[PDB]
Amino acid sequence: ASSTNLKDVLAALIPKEQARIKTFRQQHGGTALGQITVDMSYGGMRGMKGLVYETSVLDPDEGIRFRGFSIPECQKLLPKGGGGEPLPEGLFWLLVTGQIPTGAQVSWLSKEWAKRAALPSHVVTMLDNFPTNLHPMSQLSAAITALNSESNFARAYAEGILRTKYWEMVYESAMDLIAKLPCVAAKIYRNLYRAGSSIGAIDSKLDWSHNFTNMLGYTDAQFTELMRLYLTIHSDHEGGNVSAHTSHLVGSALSDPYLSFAAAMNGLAGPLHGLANQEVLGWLAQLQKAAGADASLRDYIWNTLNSGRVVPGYGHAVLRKTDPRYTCQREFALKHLPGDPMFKLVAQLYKIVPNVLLEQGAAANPWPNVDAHSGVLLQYYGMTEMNYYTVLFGVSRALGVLAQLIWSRALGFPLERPKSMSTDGLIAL
Amino acid sequence: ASSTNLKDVLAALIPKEQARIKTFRQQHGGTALGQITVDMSYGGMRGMKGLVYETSVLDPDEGIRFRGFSIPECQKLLPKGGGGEPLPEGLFWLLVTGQIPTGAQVSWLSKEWAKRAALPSHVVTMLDNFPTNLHPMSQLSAAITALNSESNFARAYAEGILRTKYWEMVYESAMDLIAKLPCVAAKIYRNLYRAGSSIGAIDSKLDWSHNFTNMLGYTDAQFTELMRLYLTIHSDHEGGNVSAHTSHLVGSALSDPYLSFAAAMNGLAGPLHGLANQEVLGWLAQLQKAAGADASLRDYIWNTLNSGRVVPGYGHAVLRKTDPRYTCQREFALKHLPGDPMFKLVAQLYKIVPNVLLEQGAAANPWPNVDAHSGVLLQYYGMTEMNYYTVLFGVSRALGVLAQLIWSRALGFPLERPKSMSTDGLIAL
Ligand SMILES: CC(=O)SCCNC(=O)CCNC(=O)[C@H](O)C(C)(C)COP(=O)(O)OP(=O)(O)OC[C@H]1O[C@@H](n2cnc3c(N)ncnc32)[C@H](O)[C@@H]1OP(=O)(O)O
Ligand SMILES: CC(=O)SCCNC(=O)CCNC(=O)[C@H](O)C(C)(C)COP(=O)(O)OP(=O)(O)OC[C@H]1O[C@@H](n2cnc3c(N)ncnc32)[C@H](O)[C@@H]1OP(=O)(O)O
Repeated sequence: ASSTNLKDVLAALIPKEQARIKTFRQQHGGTALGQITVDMSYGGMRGMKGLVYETSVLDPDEGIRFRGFSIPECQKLLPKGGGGEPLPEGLFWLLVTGQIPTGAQVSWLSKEWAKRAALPSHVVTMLDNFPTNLHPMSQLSAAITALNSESNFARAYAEGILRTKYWEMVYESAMDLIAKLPCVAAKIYRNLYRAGSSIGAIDSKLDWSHNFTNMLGYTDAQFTELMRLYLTIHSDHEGGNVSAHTSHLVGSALSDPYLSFAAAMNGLAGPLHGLANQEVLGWLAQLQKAAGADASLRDYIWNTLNSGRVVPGYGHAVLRKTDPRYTCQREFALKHLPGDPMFKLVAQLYKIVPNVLLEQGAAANPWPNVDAHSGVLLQYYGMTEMNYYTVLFGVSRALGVLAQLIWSRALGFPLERPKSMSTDGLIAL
Repeated sequence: ASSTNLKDVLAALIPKEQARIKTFRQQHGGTALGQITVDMSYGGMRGMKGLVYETSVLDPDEGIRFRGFSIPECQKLLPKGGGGEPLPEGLFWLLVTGQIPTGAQVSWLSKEWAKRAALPSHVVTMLDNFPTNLHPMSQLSAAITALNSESNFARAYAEGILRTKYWEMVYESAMDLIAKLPCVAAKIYRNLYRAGSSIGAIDSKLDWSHNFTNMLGYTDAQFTELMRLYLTIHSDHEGGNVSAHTSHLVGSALSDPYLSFAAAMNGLAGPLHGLANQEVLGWLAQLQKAAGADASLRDYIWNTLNSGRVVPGYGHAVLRKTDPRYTCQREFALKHLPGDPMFKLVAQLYKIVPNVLLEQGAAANPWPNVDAHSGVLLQYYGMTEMNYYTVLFGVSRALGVLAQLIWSRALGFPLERPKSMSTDGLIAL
């Protein structure tokens, strides 16, 4: 008997994994997986094997994997809306469960997220009184923090539930959070860019991305497709990246999923992180201001470098080859907006940047990352408010970090609390 | 020529440290400082030497140090208001500079923080519309995120400043943040607990703590003294603790100090972290509800344990002996409120808990931590709104994390981006 329920699947999954991790540790907990050096400690744990994070694994040369599923693999394996791009819903299922969902599973996440999407009065209020000079990443983060009012986990905790059932409330809270997110994000959008307009209602018959673009105001059918891809690809990028790591660190203290997501957004908003999204367009926007020669384009790049600034959208702490996310993006444009002048510029830069970056001899990875390509795509569709882009990143990212947050609590991961040292102390060591 | 300026001192300090860290790394960057195991990775980096953090170092047996200054040492060495407890101002100087400040230095931080204390309209607004069921840690965090509007660093960055001058804007932003904090915190207090009342003005002639209690509404002279100690002791606790680590992680992406502090607060609000503050009182509050026998008190404790809950305010990821912060607290009460029934209970528990905790054989550290003693002190003074306590922790903590945030940027610390692994991956490794 019975129809679909992610929670039921998970309940089945948890105890097996549980057991599986126990014996492994029983046999290998003492095994040395690495060493730490002085440079690593000074260098942002660069290279340091530090976390267990299950939803995705990033390969230095190959790029991100979802099970072991590459982007291209997802591209073909996940269910599409009807109609060529994978549903972030399916991705989510994939992340949570390790398995490739059926259309019928997928339809359920949609329905579920459609059902959950409700904004509370205090929140709408705050969003409506916000200043327009308040950054949208700021706006997003305060709204989600403020949503914690609603936390099913924070309530359950207050009540004194047994630690074993943590995962259960975390899941409810994750699903509600995912559900609401597009409402919060579109509300911000509308407030700032479409004053006097309203987000409208969620149509339980749409996929989450389509509901999103509707609330955002986009009618173009290809844009919905872009949105579907975008939100899928930005999903997750293993645990060591600032955003995901932040959620993980904050969640380990047993701060509810709302608060953990919010902190994460605070990290996504740094220029070295998600904000690169935005920094790229603005850099391209300056660029054009000041159809150019490769040589001038080169002068332009040197000038940033000499200025002690970074070239946005190039480089990676872990990747060492061109991001497949980038490649993915490029292939979308090559299909859909191959003559876009902005597209063309971005293509052009790919020819130049890495080279200039090799010339300088400082970046360990001279290739482009996801951020280098994402704005170009949005602009083309009419979404030209660049200070907004990172919100979109913010929304996708929820899918991965929340998916993981649930396993962490499920596996009983403890407080993230490493040891620090001072220079004096280290020097003496 | 000239009078006092922390920024001038720092400018002198930065380049020396700079040079000092370069050679050390030149010689020892490759030196192995440790290994990582499977258990550490599964165990929240427990035991993992992972960060360089300069302002404070925590000793497993001795407890926290400020240079190398113990709490007792600070107690005697830092300037007092007239009149026995150290000024958090002095502490701050100490943290930033490595040196013990003069009264005249100290008076400057006071003046400076008095000058900087201004709240912006959008922020007051939001605070005033907040729901009363919105947790005060929630309220605090959204307000600080929302303050980012004002970021001098975020502006400078936008503008394209050279990376070398980062520290400079970070400092301005840190000082403004410290300045405003008590305004934000007292505004929350007043809104929730003293409806229709107003925080009043900052008197440039007071120390920061005294200004705080004024805005909070406390007249008792001993309470001001408590506040001074409290805010000093909660200052900083090396870099690996959830809050400080969070600020460090988020700041490494170049998210401004406002956003980094805010995320930190999201971590301070977890039950395993700062919220223990609050959880302790509520646990003592339940306790009393249900002058008791040691034996009943023991039954009570077992019942939590059997229930899969934690005993709040006991245990530590790093300490292995009774927190000196706790001892510090106890000695204050023994001077000032030795007959308090709540005080007496807390004294009583010290006799019992650790023992029950040794009995159970799970906590690695059976001794009490800072959180076990702090609420008792506040209650006595009339501050009995427990869901508020963590805000107070929040305020102190700014002193340490911000002090460090400035050195990080000053030393050019890179993006915090460790490597993660999945179980499968690790298993295969
Ligand atoms: C969503 C995401 O976050 S993907 C990345 C988004 N961010 C960006 O696009 C920002 C631009 N890129 C960068 O700043 C970096 O490449 C990062 C942060 C992504 C990686 O940082 P790290 O792992 O420390 O990089 P790396 O090891 O290559 O650093 C070596 C040196 O090259 C510099 N370098 C690296 N990337 C760049 C870049 N894009 N432009 C200029 N210099 C760079 C580093 O800043 C550093 O300079 P330093 O020695 O004075 O400190
Ligand atoms: C401001 C500050 O954060 S100071 C600490 C504030 N927090 C608290 O007071 C919360 C209560 N204490 C705790 O939960 C813990 O002692 C912590 C989080 C502070 C340390 O966590 P860890 O370093 O992983 O602790 P430890 O290594 O002792 O854990 C061993 C086991 O003992 C348990 N244990 C530790 N402390 C406690 C406690 N106070 N009550 C009951 N059980 C405890 C751990 O939860 C764990 O149980 P598990 O094996 O089912 O996961």
